Amino acid sequence: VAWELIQLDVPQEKNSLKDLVYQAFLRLGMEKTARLLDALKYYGFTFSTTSGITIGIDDAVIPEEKKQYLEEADRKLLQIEQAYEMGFLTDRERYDQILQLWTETTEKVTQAVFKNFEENYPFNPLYVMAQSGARGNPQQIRQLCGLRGLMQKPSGETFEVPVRSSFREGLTVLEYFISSHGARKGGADTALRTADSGYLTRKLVDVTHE
Amino acid sequence: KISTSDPVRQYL
Amino acid sequence: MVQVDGGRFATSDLNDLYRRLINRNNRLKKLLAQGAPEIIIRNEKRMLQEAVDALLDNGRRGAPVTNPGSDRPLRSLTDILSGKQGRFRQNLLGKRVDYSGRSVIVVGPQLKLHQCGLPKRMALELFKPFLLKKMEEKGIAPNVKAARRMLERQRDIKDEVWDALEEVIHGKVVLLNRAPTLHRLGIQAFQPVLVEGQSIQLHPLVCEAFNADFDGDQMAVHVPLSSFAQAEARIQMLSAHNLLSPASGEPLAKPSRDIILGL
Amino acid sequence: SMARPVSIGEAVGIVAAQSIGEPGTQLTMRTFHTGGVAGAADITQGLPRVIELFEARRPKAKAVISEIDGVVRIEETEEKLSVFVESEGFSKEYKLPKEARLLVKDGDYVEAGQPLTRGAIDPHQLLEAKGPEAVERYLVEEIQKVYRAQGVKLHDKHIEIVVRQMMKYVEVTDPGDSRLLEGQVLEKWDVEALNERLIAEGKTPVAWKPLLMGVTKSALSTKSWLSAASFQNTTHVLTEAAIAGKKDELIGLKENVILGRLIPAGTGSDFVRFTQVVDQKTLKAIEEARKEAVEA
Amino acid sequence: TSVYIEDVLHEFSTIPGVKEDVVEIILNLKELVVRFLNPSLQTVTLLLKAEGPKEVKARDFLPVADVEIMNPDLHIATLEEGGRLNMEVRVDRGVGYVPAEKHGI
Amino acid sequence: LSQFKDETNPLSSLRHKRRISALGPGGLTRERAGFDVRDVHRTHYGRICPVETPEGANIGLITSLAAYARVDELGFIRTPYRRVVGGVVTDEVVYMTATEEDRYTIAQANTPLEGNRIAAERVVARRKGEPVIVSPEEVEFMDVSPKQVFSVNTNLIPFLEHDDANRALMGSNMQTQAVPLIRAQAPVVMTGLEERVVRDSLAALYAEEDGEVAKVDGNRIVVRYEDGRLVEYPLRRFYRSNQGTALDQRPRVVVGQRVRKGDLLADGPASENGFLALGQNVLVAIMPFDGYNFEDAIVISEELLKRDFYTSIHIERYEIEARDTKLGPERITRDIPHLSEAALRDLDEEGVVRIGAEVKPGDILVGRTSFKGESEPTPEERLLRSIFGEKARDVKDTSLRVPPGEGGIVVRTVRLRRGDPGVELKPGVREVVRVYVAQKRKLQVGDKLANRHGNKGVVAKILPVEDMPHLPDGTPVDVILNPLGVPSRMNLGQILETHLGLAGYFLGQRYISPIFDGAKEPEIKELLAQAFEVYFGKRKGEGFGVDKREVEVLRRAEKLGLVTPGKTPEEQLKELFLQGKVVLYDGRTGEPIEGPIVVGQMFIMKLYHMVEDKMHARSTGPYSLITQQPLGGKAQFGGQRFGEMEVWALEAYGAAHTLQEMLTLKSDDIEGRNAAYEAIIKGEDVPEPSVPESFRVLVKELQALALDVQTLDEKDNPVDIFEGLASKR
Amino acid sequence: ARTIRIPVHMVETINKLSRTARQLQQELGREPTYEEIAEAMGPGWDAKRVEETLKIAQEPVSLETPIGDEKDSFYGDFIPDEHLPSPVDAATQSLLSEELEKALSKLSEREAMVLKLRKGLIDGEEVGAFFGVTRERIRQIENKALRKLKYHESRTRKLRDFLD
Amino acid sequence: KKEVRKVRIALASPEKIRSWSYGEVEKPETINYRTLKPERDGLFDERIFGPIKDYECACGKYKRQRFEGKVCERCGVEVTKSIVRRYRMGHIELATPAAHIWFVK
Amino acid sequence: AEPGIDKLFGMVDSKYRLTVVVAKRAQQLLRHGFKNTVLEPEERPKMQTLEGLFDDPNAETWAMKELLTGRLVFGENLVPEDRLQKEMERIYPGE
Ligand SMILES: CC(=O)O[C@@H]1[C@H](N)[C@@H](OP(=O)(O)O)[C@@]2(C(=O)O)CS[C@@](O)(C(N)=O)[C@@H]1O2
Ligand SMILES: [Mg+2]
Ligand SMILES: [Mg+2]
Ligand SMILES: [Zn+2]
Repeated sequence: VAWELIQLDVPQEKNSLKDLVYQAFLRLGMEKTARLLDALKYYGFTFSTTSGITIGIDDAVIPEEKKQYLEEADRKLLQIEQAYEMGFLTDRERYDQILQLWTETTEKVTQAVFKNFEENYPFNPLYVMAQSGARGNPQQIRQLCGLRGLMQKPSGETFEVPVRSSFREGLTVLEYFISSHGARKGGADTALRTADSGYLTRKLVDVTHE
Repeated sequence: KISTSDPVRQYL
Repeated sequence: MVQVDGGRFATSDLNDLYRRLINRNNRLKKLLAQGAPEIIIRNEKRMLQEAVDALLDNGRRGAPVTNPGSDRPLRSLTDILSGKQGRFRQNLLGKRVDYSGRSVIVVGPQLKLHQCGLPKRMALELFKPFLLKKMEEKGIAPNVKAARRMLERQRDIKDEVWDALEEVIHGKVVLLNRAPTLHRLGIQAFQPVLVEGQSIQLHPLVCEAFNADFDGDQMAVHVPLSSFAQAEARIQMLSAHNLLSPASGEPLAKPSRDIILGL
Repeated sequence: SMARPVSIGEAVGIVAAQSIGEPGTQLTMRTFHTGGVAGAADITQGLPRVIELFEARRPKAKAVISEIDGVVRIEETEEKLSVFVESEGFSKEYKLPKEARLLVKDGDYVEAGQPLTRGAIDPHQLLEAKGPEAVERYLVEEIQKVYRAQGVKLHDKHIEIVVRQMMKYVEVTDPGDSRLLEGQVLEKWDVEALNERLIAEGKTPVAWKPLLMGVTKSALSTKSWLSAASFQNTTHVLTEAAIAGKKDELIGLKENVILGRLIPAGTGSDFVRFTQVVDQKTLKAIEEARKEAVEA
Repeated sequence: TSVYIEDVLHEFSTIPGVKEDVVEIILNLKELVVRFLNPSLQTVTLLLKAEGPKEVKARDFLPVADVEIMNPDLHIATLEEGGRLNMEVRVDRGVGYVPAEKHGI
Repeated sequence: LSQFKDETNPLSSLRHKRRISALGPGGLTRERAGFDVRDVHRTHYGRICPVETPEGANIGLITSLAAYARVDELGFIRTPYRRVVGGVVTDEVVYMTATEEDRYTIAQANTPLEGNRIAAERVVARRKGEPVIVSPEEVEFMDVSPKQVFSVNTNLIPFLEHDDANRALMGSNMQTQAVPLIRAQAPVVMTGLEERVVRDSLAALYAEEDGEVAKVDGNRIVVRYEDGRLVEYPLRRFYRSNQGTALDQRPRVVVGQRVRKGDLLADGPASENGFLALGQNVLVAIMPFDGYNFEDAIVISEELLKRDFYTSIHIERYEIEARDTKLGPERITRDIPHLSEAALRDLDEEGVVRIGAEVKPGDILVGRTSFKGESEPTPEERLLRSIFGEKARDVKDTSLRVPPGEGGIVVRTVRLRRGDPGVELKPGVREVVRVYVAQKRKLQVGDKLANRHGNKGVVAKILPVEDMPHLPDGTPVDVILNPLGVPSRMNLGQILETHLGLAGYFLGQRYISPIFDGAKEPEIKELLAQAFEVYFGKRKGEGFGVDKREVEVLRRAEKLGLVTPGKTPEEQLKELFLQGKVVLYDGRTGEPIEGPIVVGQMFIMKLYHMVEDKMHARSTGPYSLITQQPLGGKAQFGGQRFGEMEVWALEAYGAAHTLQEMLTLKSDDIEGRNAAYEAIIKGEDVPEPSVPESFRVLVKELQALALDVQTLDEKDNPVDIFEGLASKR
Repeated sequence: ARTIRIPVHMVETINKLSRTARQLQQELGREPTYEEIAEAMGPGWDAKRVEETLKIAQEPVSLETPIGDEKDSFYGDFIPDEHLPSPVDAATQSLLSEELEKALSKLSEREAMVLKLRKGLIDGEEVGAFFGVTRERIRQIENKALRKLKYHESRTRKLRDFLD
Repeated sequence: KKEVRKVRIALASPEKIRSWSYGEVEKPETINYRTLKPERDGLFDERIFGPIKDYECACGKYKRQRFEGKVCERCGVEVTKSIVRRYRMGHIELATPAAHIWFVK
Repeated sequence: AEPGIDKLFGMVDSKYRLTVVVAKRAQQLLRHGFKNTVLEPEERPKMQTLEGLFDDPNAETWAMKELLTGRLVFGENLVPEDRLQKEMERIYPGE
């Protein structure tokens, strides 16, 4: 019954596990489940220690294609400029065209880094965590190995220039200040939802308690 | 409305 | 009407309003009896009226003030029931539990979902009366009042006492709470396993139910006094019994961060 | 929390109210009645919406629904466009200003309350047009649209529980006991009508009209004044509750909590509040008491 | 395992003519390594008294018959002028780590 | 606006002195308008840190200023910007107003500079809040420095460059919470301001002019300047900081020493050698242990306690007054009316406690005697006294005691009696008695430590040096940090610190990696390269080579892709070392930890424990006068709040009684709680709740207004809440 | 005018006190210690008198006043309560009365109840304590029963742990 | 004894106002300093609202529990603790009526 | 988790009922004397400072331990409300 509800055909993600738990709950019974839970807890903990997964700096691997994609998109920006220097593209057109360049370029390096890890280092420390239901956001990874690219202005109009850097290398002084703007807005949203989170629940219990 | 004024006016 | 400091006295604002009414009411009677010039009788009756409003509800028509110090609406009975935060109003913000506790939490890796590590020092105060009696059932103390003084100072506890508490907590369980109690799993019951120190050992799997990291988040702890409250608490409120979330038929005892990475 | 059927006495009301209040912390929060007056800002995302949805409200970019189910016809003139819906019976003119991007085309059918404009819909209108069954179904799915979009996967059940309560009240147009213009609890009318046509004769049909009030109002006005004294105006709620000599039958957890009384939901279930236990030794003991009943 | 400066009452005091504070000294003592030769020596009290413009090292402790100090040149304190330091430092034979709170000598 | 100086440690106070707030006069900016102000506006450049602000509702509003930021004539944070005429950059600087900054084309400091010459055609600049790739011929003005961009408090972070602005905030606020350890060490890697921090703050004592030293007391350094003068420099031996952290000035200069003008004579509370030092550099393995480091928990090696490493001294100031009651003055005497002399020992001085006495919770810090009743004696208490000793001092024991939690050893005491020197004794106040107590705080499981980057966490387990991760040569690791806390958060700077640290360990050297100009990945690999020879060179000569274990982890390391297959283990390990990670053996098993693990010198500080930290556990205690819910204060802890969000949690569960209990027996049921205790006392199952006072208070409040609230029966008939006190007469 | 009534004499008294403090504020630059006030006032004025008078002069405070940071703080949740027996005391009276009640029964009623009732039932009179039997039998049984009662209670130590 | 199953707000009859009440507070006499006791008939009077002490009366004619349900011959005090002092109610008799602002506004 | 909680859940029509039963059984277990049990002999309740759980540690841990067996009977209206407490006092000593 243990084999019937398990998939040994793959690395155990949090989802495979999540599923394992559920199955085990319906199939074998509540307490019997609790046991499997601590069983997993115990070995996971152990094997984790021994595995020797560790954050290092060289572990965050930057793709060799980062330079390419950047440069290719770099010259492409030059065209957009030549095309504006002439009078073809309206003030706006230029802008929305540039952003489009990066938004695509940025997502390009992201599938690049992963492809890098996927093919070359299946066992990178920084990667397994994200693949495993463990820890890591694809967008997050991008900011260390690929690059965090577009930060918005105070109001909401995204900046014209991207943040060329990654966290592995020195996010410079202003690419920083530039990025700083979007930061406040975010933290600002978190403090407001902490309470709004109560706001919403309040209303619902007022009508729904009975 | 407001009390003082009314009595003042009242006896005044 | 209370003695404060040096001789300060504190009184529910309602009393200054009451005096308002009574004085006016009386002055009225005396003004009727003395003889009665119309303007003055009404004038008073007006004041009287207003006054009767004041105790009931202040601010619906003008706002009464204690003399120059605080231009504050003396809380009217209305303000009492309603208020910025008044009667039925704060009746729901919360009240303070008598058998409660609160400390910093820390991961209890070996701990089983079933249990939780509770500081004995904390356990002592929390289960004080349950201990007292237990002391008397053993030779440690002759009686309650004895058992009490026996524990009034920290240096006077015989190691025999711990063995008593450790025996009192045998199969009882407590409730642990987190900062924003968002869902019912925001409070779960565990069996206490008394331990040394200040920190509260929590299980890793339930760290997902309560949104609790270990950078200092402090969890409170409550105690089920009735045999009933205890029955419900360990039967249908114990952590190991509520594994699947009420939101989604998806488990909430999922192997969190480290366990996956390991597995 | 367990995977078997639901167990009688579970505080579902709240269990629900919570499952929807937590994820809410993850939804965006720009402005409640979302967007900003500028050119053409058409929808409302994040929490701002989930507020616009539980509380039945007029979205900024409203979408004119089709009160009539029939066929489509469009016109060309400069200033304002226009979509006409008609059946062999009748046609209805619909004013669609410049900003309105139309979803429908010259040619096919449009069910009652279907989208004729692109964007949000007003529950009230959808209520009137396609029915409660439609508002209800619109609210639920419209709400989940946000959460799904944000990762949260919460069972529809909960939202339903809530929405239902937004429609536990209806309007009156054909009286019997209390005058017509009154908004009262749907099932309470199914109570009147039920006994007025079945047990006591004289069919005095109590004609009503499905009403859709926002979660806030739904609660703001309920049977128990206690519950009402808690939030809106303690001052008014009571005044009325008083004059009328209201008997707050305690059901519901808010009201019965102020009393410090056992909760109506949970173990406080009238279903199990009374249950006794026995040992076969005490079972024969009581029968012996019965046996003793034989006189002489 | 224990120390007694004669004019000092609590551990957080500072002695005149003595650069180091009680806490730094009791700390340097922990650095002191002694060696007795037989079981008969369970608890040995080492004694030392030095005055004036001298540097107090561990070799300055009066010798004890069956006890040897492997840490002579260790630095206990720096005495200026009118520097009066007379202490009695206990020494024991035990195992592991024992917080000063645990034994309370 | 004016507040308690926050001097947990010098740097802290320094910040609290320069911080800028929104809220205030009421005229400027109140609590309502926020989101446009709270955000980091464009002009906040060099004028205000974009990181330094407080996490929490009050965010962005309150914030300390930047590095070079200076208020010129009228409060306009001008930021410095050096002039660049043509393709020439100047060493001249203009403190420009926010407004004027926009009229020019400004460029960043990162621009390749030959001196006065800009070096690249397409080099970045930013017109007005807009990033713009400008030409060297348009570059009118350039940024002054990377440092001017942020605050002092932030400038102290090693590789700020690699850490997400979000968690670097945590790092900057964490330092403000650093507590002075008796053993203060500077980071193995610093930014460059540690010196200036301690110097500009007033921690260490610096030498005015050149001379020689005369006397070097533990209480004074009388130096002799060459001018023919000598001055005595007292040293705040052990002073109480507002938040209870020790402030001691330990002398670092020996007798008869020629001092340079402005050199450390003594070190401040937290300085090692004129450098800022909070917490201590500790070797650290960065791997997962059992669960001891699960979400954000830290495993620590007992070995760190053996050495007085994380240990800090604390002082709390207990105070009691002898009040004048109309019943009779409250006397402060050694006399404690009812039971023993054993408790009177440390009460040596008649009344006050003896300096240097170890006071545990529940010992008399000071005695005092007030009178028994309000106005009348006691009929029942009259008989008892008479029975065993009528002649009994009727005076009450109202004596300052050691509050639960802890006390140390009394180090100072103050008593102000009748004939006041030049003091202000409040009215009614006969006399005051202060008691300063100090206590050594050794690191323990409840404590929380955190590096400058933001990795915050608590100790979950103190392991025996016996079995924690040990290196090939017997040196064990002090602290084992979980990796999982690194990806989500984005601060590789810590992982960059640990690497440089590894080299500093074997190379026995500390470094200074500036804010964004500092150390570079190749330079570090270069020092690690040097370290491999100190690590493994000695290993060669000392006599041995490589383990079965060492080779074994290599096998698994090449199958991984860390080492170039085919090279010699010696050569491979170098590679593997350069990567910042080395082989580690379990310690418990002695086997290796499959896969190289990184390790190294990471600076880590310990954070101050707030009064809340004192875990509050309450059995029974006081109760509010108007509201009858549990209240604490002095010695009784006070109950925890059971809020709505928590009610529902129970509501949701079938927790019926457990919730009634929380609303009756535990907080408001007056008659309930009483019979409750008693019941427990006799081992009787707690009684079934009586009506809560909340309810009764309501009904009457409601009766206070015309309304009549009457409870009812099965059949609509009365029932009674107010047990028997409402029927008349 | 006041919450706590004050006769006309106290009033003018307070006015005079006030007026005096005014003339005293005139030159010292020092808000008079209650020494000046006594002097300047007149015949029988002393420190104790002035400190007392100004103590009654202060009007009460609003048990309900905006407290701490003025947000939502009502001055009354912080004051504790005294009559009410905190659990600790309810437990006291239980054992105390159950144990006192056990002793009271195992003794001869004659002089034990006399002193039990005279001391514990009405008010605190050796002679007036016993019915017909004079003082000699009072002191006789009082001191002989009280000691037999205390010395066996010394044996089975129940009372020694001073319930107070 | 019976479970409270339904609560009901209803208007106050002037006769019910008096039914709940005890005595009439006829004078603005809070408490008079010299003796922190209730002044005359005023707001705090003991007849009107009750005894201010555990089981004892004000003067003390009866002082324990045996007679818990009776009142004092010369002065009026029926006792259980001071809770009766906090649950009882008195009423003021208005000269010429006035109205509840809760209903008028 | 706890012993056969599933088995228990199954023996009741409603989850919240099982809690009521156990709790009301634990009550009587203590009140009428703690020996009011149905399964004491061979394999019974046990704690380890000695094997002394046999006397009075946790009430309901017993109740559950008994209910798990098929000796008890819980109904909606099984035995008349006041005649029960009488018959129980009569047969179980220990006070
Ligand atoms: C998607 C993912 O990888 O999960 C993260 C982690 N559960 C955790 O991250 P931390 O800040 O502790 O580093 C966090 C939490 O504490 O609840 C806060 S951030 C988070 O909202 C996000 N979307 O990145 C999300 O929740
Ligand atoms: Mg946290
Ligand atoms: Mg976290
Ligand atoms: Zn009397």
